[PDB]
Amino acid sequence: SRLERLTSLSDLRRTSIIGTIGPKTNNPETLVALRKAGLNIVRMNFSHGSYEYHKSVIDNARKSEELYPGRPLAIALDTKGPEIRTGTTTNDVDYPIPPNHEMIFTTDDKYAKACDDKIMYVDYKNITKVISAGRIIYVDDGVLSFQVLEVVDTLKVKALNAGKICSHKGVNLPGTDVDLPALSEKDKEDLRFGVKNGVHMVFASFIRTANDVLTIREVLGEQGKDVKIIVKIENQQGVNNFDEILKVTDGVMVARGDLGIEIPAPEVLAVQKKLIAKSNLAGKPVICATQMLESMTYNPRPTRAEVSDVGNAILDGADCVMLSGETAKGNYPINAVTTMAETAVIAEQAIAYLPNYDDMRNCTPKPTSTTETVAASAVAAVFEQKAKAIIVLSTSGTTPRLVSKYRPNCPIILVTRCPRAARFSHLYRGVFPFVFEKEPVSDWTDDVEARINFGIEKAKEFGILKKGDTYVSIQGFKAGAGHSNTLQVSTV
Amino acid sequence: SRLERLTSLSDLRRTSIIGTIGPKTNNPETLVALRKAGLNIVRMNFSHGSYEYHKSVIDNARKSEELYPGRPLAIALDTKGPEIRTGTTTNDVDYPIPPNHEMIFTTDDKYAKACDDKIMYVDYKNITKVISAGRIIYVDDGVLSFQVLEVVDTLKVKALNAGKICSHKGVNLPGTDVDLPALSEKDKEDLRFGVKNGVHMVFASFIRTANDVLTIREVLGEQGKDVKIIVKIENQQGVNNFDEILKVTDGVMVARGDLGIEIPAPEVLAVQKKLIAKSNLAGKPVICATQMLESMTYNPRPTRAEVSDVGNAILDGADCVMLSGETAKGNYPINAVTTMAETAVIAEQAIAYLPNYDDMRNCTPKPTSTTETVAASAVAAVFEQKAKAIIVLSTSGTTPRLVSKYRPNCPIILVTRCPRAARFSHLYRGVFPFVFEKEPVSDWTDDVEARINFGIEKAKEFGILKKGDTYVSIQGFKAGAGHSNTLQVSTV
Amino acid sequence: SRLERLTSLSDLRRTSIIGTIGPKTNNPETLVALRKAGLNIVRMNFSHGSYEYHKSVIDNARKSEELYPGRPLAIALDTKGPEIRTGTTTNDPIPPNHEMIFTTDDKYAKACDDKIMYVDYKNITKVISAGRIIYVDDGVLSFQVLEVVDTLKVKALNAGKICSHKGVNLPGTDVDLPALSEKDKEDLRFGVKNGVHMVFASFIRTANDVLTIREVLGEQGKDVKIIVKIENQQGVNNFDEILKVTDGVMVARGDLGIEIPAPEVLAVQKKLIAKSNLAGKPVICATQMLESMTYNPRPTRAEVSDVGNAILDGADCVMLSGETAKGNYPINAVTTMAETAVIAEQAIAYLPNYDDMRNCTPKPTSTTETVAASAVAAVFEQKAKAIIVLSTSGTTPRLVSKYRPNCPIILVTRCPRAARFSHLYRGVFPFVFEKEPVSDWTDDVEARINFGIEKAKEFGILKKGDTYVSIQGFKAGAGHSNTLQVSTV
Amino acid sequence: SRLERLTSLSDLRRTSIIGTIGPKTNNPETLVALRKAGLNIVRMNFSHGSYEYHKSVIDNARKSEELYPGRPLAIALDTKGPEIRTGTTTNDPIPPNHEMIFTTDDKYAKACDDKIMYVDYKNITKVISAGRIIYVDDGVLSFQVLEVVDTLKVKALNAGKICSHKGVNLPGTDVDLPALSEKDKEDLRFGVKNGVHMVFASFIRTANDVLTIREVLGEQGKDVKIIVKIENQQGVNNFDEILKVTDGVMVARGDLGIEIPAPEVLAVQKKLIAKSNLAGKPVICATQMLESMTYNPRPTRAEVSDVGNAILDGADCVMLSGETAKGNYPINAVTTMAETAVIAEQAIAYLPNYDDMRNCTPKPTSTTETVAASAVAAVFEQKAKAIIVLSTSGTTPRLVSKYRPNCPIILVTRCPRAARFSHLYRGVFPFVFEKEPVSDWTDDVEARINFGIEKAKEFGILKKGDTYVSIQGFKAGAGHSNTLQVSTV
Ligand SMILES: O=P(O)(O)OC[C@H]1O[C@](O)(COP(=O)(O)O)[C@@H](O)[C@@H]1O
Ligand SMILES: O=P(O)(O)OC[C@H]1O[C@](O)(COP(=O)(O)O)[C@@H](O)[C@@H]1O
Ligand SMILES: O=P(O)(O)OC[C@H]1O[C@](O)(COP(=O)(O)O)[C@@H](O)[C@@H]1O
Ligand SMILES: O=P(O)(O)OC[C@H]1O[C@](O)(COP(=O)(O)O)[C@@H](O)[C@@H]1O
Ligand SMILES: [K+]
Ligand SMILES: [K+]
Ligand SMILES: [Mn+2]
Ligand SMILES: [Mn+2]
Ligand SMILES: [Mn+2]
Ligand SMILES: [Mn+2]
Repeated sequence: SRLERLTSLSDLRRTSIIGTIGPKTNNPETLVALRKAGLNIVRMNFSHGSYEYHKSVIDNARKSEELYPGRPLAIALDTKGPEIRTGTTTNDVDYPIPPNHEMIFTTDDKYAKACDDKIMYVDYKNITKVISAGRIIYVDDGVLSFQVLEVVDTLKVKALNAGKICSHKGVNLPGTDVDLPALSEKDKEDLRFGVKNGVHMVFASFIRTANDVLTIREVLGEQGKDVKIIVKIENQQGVNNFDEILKVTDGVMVARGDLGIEIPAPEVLAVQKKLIAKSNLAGKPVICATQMLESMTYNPRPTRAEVSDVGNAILDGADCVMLSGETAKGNYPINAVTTMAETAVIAEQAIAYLPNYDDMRNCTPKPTSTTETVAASAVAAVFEQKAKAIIVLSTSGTTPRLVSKYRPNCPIILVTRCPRAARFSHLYRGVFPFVFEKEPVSDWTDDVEARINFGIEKAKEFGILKKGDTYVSIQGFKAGAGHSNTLQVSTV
Repeated sequence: SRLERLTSLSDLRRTSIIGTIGPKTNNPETLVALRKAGLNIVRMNFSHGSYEYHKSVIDNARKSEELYPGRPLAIALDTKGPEIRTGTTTNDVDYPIPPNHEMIFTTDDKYAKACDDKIMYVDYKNITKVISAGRIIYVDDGVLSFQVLEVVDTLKVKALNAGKICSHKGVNLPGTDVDLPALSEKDKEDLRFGVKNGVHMVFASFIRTANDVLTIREVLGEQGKDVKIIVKIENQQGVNNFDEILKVTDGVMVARGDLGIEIPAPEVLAVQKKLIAKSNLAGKPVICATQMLESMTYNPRPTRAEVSDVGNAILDGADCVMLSGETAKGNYPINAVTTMAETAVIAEQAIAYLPNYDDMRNCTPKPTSTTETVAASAVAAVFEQKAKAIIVLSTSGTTPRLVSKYRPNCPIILVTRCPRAARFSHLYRGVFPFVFEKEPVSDWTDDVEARINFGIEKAKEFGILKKGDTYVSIQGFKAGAGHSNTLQVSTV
Repeated sequence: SRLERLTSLSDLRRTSIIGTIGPKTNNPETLVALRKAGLNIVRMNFSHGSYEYHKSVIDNARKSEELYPGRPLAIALDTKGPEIRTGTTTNDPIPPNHEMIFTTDDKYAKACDDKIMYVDYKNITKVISAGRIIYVDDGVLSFQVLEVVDTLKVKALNAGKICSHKGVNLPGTDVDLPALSEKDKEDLRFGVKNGVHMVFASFIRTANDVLTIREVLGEQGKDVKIIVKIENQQGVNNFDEILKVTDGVMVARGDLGIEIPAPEVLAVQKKLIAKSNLAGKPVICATQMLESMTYNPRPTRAEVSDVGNAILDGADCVMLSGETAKGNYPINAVTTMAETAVIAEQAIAYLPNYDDMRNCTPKPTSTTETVAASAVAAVFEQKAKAIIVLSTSGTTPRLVSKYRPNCPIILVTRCPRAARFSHLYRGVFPFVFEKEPVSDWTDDVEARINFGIEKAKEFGILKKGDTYVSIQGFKAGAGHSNTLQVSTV
Repeated sequence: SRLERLTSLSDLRRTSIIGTIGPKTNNPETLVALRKAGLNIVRMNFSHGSYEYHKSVIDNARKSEELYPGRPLAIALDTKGPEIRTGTTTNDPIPPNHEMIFTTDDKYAKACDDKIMYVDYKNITKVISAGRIIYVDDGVLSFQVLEVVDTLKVKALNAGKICSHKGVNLPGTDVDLPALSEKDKEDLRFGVKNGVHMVFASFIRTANDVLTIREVLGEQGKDVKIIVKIENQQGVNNFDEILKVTDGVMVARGDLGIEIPAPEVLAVQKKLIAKSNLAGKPVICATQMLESMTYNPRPTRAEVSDVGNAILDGADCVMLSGETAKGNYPINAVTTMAETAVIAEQAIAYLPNYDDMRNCTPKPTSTTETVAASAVAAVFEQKAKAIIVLSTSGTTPRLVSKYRPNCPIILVTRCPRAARFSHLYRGVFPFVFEKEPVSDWTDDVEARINFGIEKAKEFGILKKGDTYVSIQGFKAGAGHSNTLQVSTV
């Protein structure tokens, strides 16, 4: 009874909070305070900044752990996909305000650093081929709308709305199949660099076809592997073929920011709810991002609509809710994060777990897979015994994942030896990674146990588990290729 | 969608078939053929017959196993509770046919062997105190209706319907709180006798209050214990206080035969569906009995209504469907049994398992108990992986019970060392007992395993498990007082 | 849900009780007492008896109404379809497992015994082949065609004596017999002549069968509804295309359990009965629903269970066969049925069931069905003690019965046949209006609607200040139900 | 279910868009363009502006209809409840964490600065005590009452300059202020004088509050609906008894997020909005639904999300505050809203939601509610492209809106106020009928019903040969909806 529940409306937040680190936050002290607020994954927007502009963050991040461990600080690498950008005005951020006048658009660098009013540049050197008369072109957050009057290349366009034409802004051209590659020559260097410094995840930008992901996979190369690929659905194609994409990727990212530019902004409300849902089904994790608290970028107080977005994104099924420029330059970073976390606590506090689990477990099996079967079965026991926690050890993150899907109204303490897994594990809601240093003991029967009890302790530390409580353990033991198949309902 | 399923309508029968053995069936050869048809539990109506009249069956039964093991033949003891009975006519089964005339009813033995027309006897020596004018009294299958005109004791009554007044028939007096004990002086001797020869279960007759069961419990004494108590709801009181009764008993028995006499026959249709359901909830097993195939008592062909009753009783949730005089004297015993089993296969073939499990698991937990939590969780996995069988070892029958409650669309192979448990285990639908003789090996970790694999073999023997199938194992391992808490999703 | 309700378990019975009238019941006085118990439709098994053997019942029935109206006594005509039957013995013989000849040349028709026996199916020699089994008399004697010699050779399988003129059920054989025989038609023309409300067509297999029974009923037919009796396997195989044309089906258990393994009839029933509720067509469950009562005033536990369950499955009608067509306890049987029927429909899940029914629909629904559903909807909301619906074709009160309301469906009508066969629908309570139409299709229908209210008030169905829903039409020209009226009594 | 639908994701927007009119929008031309975008109800924030500052809007609004009718432009009156406000600085001051005095004796009212500051609440010295926090201006500056000295001592907690005449929100303090002030009433009497359709009562706490706003609206009031604005904690605590009397509530996020922790407003909303759908009373979600659009033609992802979600929660109305009362992009904001609204209600679960709604009912339902539900029921069945309903009190079209149909609810009416505030209900499309009554309550209602059909046909709402349901009454004397009519176009 959605109505009954809704009519009738503490625990530890279970949804990650990705944070884009900018100059103003690029320092252990701050980087720590951010993590103290609730920062988990760290976004690395490679759209701006040099290899040192980032290699500086990767270290400061690692520092924050040193200064104070807390929770396995993750480090993501947001590739600067195939994006277009305008050139530079004649002399610094000018104020040329087009009201509805037409003008030329070149791509021969000749005016790259002098474009103004009677002219303007664009990154896409081949735009003259992809774009044709009639095409609209949004510029800067999709503000200025242009209308290609005629390709003359040097193509002719015409403003539609006012607004001044500034320097180096995004050039979104919806309705045009750009012949650009999701991975550029430079893009790869960033990946090889990321895997070099060991970035846990990579938020691939502007994906369209599965092949795209595939490439990001073979480009990540041998070193990649452990690094998960997060496809960022930014255009229409990443929505059209988002199904075949969803298959290969490791998780998708609701790229609202540029999404709302490609497809009509109001559609992003439906496209989100869908993608986020299409992901929970597949089991792959999903991150909702952009302007989740834009106002907090210049204010310690978020607007009603803002917090609503946060929570709703979560209530939709979002696994991760990230902060962009809100912390990458905002005058209120720690405050933003905090507001998020606080909102996140309530969001997942007004969710329908029992039924939702049914729905999730109903669009399955066919039949399910062994590890998924016990994952579901594991969550099942929770609702029955009313388990205060479900301990699960894993090395590939797989198990704790499938466990997160059938989302339990309790925490999913994942004990592990691997340091990367426990890091990107944050990519899953409800998961609480904990690294085990104690090298294996003697048996895959005493070790796993000592590991299981370990989880119990850490849980007890987090208050997650009271004195004489109840809990479920998830471990495997299949002839040779053991891979989760056991369930253990125990008491604390 | 009950409609969808119903619109759209092999496996091993999963519902026991209790059989009352009579002279015509009191012989290994026959007793075997009966078991070959599908006979499981063996009813011992102690209403008629001497200690040798029964001690003869207990052995012949044991013989059938010798001649041919098959399936652990169970032996139940149906106590002849506090029932009333008419005396004997003047000279043998006379034909005195009362049309609506009145007559005297005595209790001083003086006419006990000469009662006829102008007189008739009744067992209840104290009936003169419990019954008062206005009370109706049914005689023989509730055929002859009398109407106590006035207590003269020697109480005056009057026929209401025709029918001849035969010798030694049942005297059902609905609407009268008889001061009789559910356990008589002789009744106990039968119990001590049963436990002496080791009767697995006891179908207590004419229960009314919980206390009744309690007594049958302390009377069973030390030797009892392992023997389960099956309360037979025969009057109104066993329905009124059937809730407090349901608490203590080990299972109830829908005593239709005399039920339909106490409460209006048409109500038995609702009282059944309710009790049977109130039992599935409690987890206690339930048996539906009497006239389930009365016609087969004199015919090799059952009436449409008959098979319907069988199946429906099962579809209601019945755990056991027994045969009374149908095999205790019927001219077609093996045929009756067969018809039952065949009907039983279809009945459980048109059941809604997935949803029913939800309903069952929804009127729970609060929270559930550890062994119940894994039982439910166990059944859960089944529906997911589509397990062809669920192996569960237990010594008290408890676990396989709770597993049977959340009823899986697959067999519940129970491996055990105990010989009694595996016998009365038949009292639960879906259960397939299998005794293990191999004394324990070395560890509660290698033994249980060797036991688990044992189950797999027997299952493979029964065809229950194909080559590369899937299955779930249920075992315990709780600090000291281990008692089921582990689940194992494996492949065959 | 189901568990809660089941865990937790007066109104007027809403399920008809068809009754096969036999010599012992062929008399107004009795025929009345039967109706007094709860008899509604009257079965006319044309398998046995001459045109006077029945024309006598049709009148006695009509008499019972005269002696005492009560409830519009219906009269059904059970055709004696393409059934096979054995000949007559030498002079009025227990086979143990011996073989014997089976002829079809009349030569031994009145002398068949042991070393020989007759069968109606003259063409059986063509349809049956070696290996085929043949049940005789209630499916007791099982034979095994050793070889077609015709004059085909068979062999007993079970004991039992071989009596005269019994049924010859040959399961697993596609008989080339017609669902309607030359004589069969005469019975139909006769029935429509005396005006039989419904006809229980016997041994149907294909839709075509029904079609024939339709064009044979002819012009006079029309108003008479066709009830297909599913007795073999084909009436189950093609029961879907059949269900389309027929007006309702009849779970022919008796011979069904002979054609298909008896235990399957438990599933075949539940299915057909359900496949019918969906289609909206009425369904009747029959045979041995109280066989024991045929020789006893007390029914067995299994018996009453069948009655109620049949109802709880979704059955619209539960008939009594030889239980009243010769049984030593007719009125008693009926009574036991009705009483059982009251409880059965007393433990039903109406709100949810309506949802299920209304969920396997629409697509979208039809106007009259749309308001029928909508009508039942209002009931559950206002908790209406009754839903008044006037109709002349029975259609509306039908679609209303489908979405089955936990309340009575008082149908007011002018037509006398409709109000009779209307009993074929559960929950329906027909009431004939004699008052010729007044002046307007707006004052008349009203005077009609209020009429329903009165009769309801008479039956106690409607208390003083109660609530009720009215169903009437008013569509441009071709008006045909589309209006709903939530009112107070 | 939810997963399948969500996995799988034109019609006329069905959710109103209230708009607060400010100087920049106070002109027919603009006021029209706003209505052209999708503006319906018009908010009149009486917090700022003189009786002419508003009497000017009431006319310009009325003008927009003249210039171009379109859709019955509604006019709401947002009372400026018991709000507190700071005084004026010395001559038109950034506290970092320093303490300071707070007076209430007017002496410093026009000179308060740094070492002092004023507050409206003259009795604040009694309600507030040491330890209490006090937010100022959009809840930016947080103070901490060090000690009541009155003239109470406080201390800044955050930076920010201390400007003149800003709001003084003191969460956690039961203010003894009246929901209706001496001046407040004058505004009401004024509103009812110029005929304001609805009144958004501000800062309600107890039912009594509403009651007062009811007897203050007086005789002239009546037709004017009272919309309680839940702004503090008490309007949430006793929001249940309030919900009983009021005509609808307003999720007062803006000040709500100040009283209760901002993150809680996400749960408080979903609850209230839901607690309202149940009661049947309409609900409006407001404040910052597109704050960014106040200075931009492009809304942020979070913004549109809020709009739609607010709708998807069950919101009946989504208003725009300063977004159009001063924003540099008014028409654009409205547009973005409407567009978002179209998709929101396009991804809703109607069939099931109706079930849920109709399941937390009846008990039993009321006659007009019973047919309202029943009416919506038929829609889902026949797949009606529209449901015509005539009413004069708005009641019926309301109860019809509750059980929310996936189709438009064309309400035909004679009353001009009803058809105006009727916008307060989602799915409703008011249409005034000028044609004075004909001769019968049977030909008139009809001519009225067909009228609805035409207007519907005009809006494209109804295709050629479509299907539709009509809702009308006819109960003995006190007729008040009880009839349903499933018809074809
Ligand atoms: O990491 P995954 O893919 O979820 O697999 C979990 C694995 O970890 C275990 O629980 C323990 O394995 P190890 O002892 O090798 O760490 C296995 O039983 C199971 O195969
Ligand atoms: O018989 P129950 O009551 O169901 O208990 C089952 C018990 O059997 C086991 O599965 C195996 O125990 P044993 O090795 O002693 O036979 C235990 O783990 C569990 O406690
Ligand atoms: O269900 P049916 O048999 O079509 O009857 C419904 C008809 O009866 C009425 O309610 C009344 O019409 P009549 O006066 O002709 O009986 C019509 O409005 C409607 O078309
Ligand atoms: O919902 P409301 O405002 O009570 O209006 C419904 C009323 O309008 C009607 O449909 C038509 O009556 P009027 O001509 O007076 O408007 C009545 O039958 C019904 O009582
Ligand atoms: K017949
Ligand atoms: K205000
Ligand atoms: Mn982007
Ligand atoms: Mn008994
Ligand atoms: Mn037949
Ligand atoms: Mn406010």
